[PDB]
Amino acid sequence: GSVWQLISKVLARHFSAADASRVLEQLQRDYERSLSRLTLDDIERLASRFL
Amino acid sequence: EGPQLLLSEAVSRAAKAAGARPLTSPESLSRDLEAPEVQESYRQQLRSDIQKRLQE
Ligand SMILES: C[C@H](CCC(=O)NCCC[N+](C)(C)CCCS(=O)(=O)[O-])[C@H]1CC[C@H]2[C@@H]3[C@H](O)C[C@@H]4C[C@H](O)CC[C@]4(C)[C@H]3C[C@H](O)[C@]12C
Repeated sequence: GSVWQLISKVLARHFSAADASRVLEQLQRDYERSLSRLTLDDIERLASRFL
Repeated sequence: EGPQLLLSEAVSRAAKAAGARPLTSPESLSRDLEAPEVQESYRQQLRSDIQKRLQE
């Protein structure tokens, strides 16, 4: 099971079928690009933010 | 900027890029995205993926 599946159930309550699918695909693409850009610098900065 | 820590903002940005407008309202969509199960699953996915890329 996954976050993508839970998000899709939410999207099916608020978007047309076609739009829900487009939004999920766009979300997965944005997410994976964001992970790709991640550097050691960014991870270090993250740790300083919370704890 | 960076990976979006708030799922509600991630979905908002995605929808805007996709040109999708909600059947309901952005406020109703965001309320549902804040459900504890949904936010927690997102947090766990994020933690797993960051650790894995760190594994190089
Ligand atoms: C992954 C790092 C922790 C690093 C760590 O502790 N482990 C790395 C080990 C590296 N090594 C020692 C193996 C290198 C070996 C080289 S050696 O010198 O040993 O030769 C931690 C530090 C801060 C953490 C984030 C923040 O909290 C905010 C947020 C909280 C949510 O809840 C979950 C998501 C998120 C984004 C967290 C994700 C992740 O959890 C982070 C990035």
